[PDB]
Amino acid sequence: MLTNSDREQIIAQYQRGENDTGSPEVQVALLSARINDLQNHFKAHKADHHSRRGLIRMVNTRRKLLDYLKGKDLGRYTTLISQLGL
RNA sequence: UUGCAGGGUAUAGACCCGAAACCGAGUGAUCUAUCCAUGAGCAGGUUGAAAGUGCCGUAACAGGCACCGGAGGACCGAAC
Repeated sequence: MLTNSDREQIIAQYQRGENDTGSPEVQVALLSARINDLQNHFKAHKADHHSRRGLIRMVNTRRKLLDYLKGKDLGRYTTLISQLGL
């Protein structure tokens, strides 16, 4: 998984405001970290379809938040995807 | 009966010539069959597999496109 410590590290890096932990930036960053970490699990467990269902839902949620953020403020979206390599 | 001569017969090549064979011991792989070692040859012209690289793409594999590469009891065709 991701520990509480590195989850809070990601939160702190992408804080738009003080202890917000809810903006599209921090949400997308946390989803990105979780997906990139779960890649390790699914390389060793290819037939884990029940877990892959949740990972696909993570991908879908990140895509929804990225499109919403792009439609809201395009500078923030172009900055966020550049930071996250998307 | 013993010689000598003659006719026949017996055993021997047994009137002469003639097999395809069978057996024994050698000679041959400078032809040819396969193999072993060690050398040599295959003008010229084609096609364009895998791999690779880049860009895109994918959550990631996947996938696409271009370039590139030079496979093959591959193709056309002399020597052979």
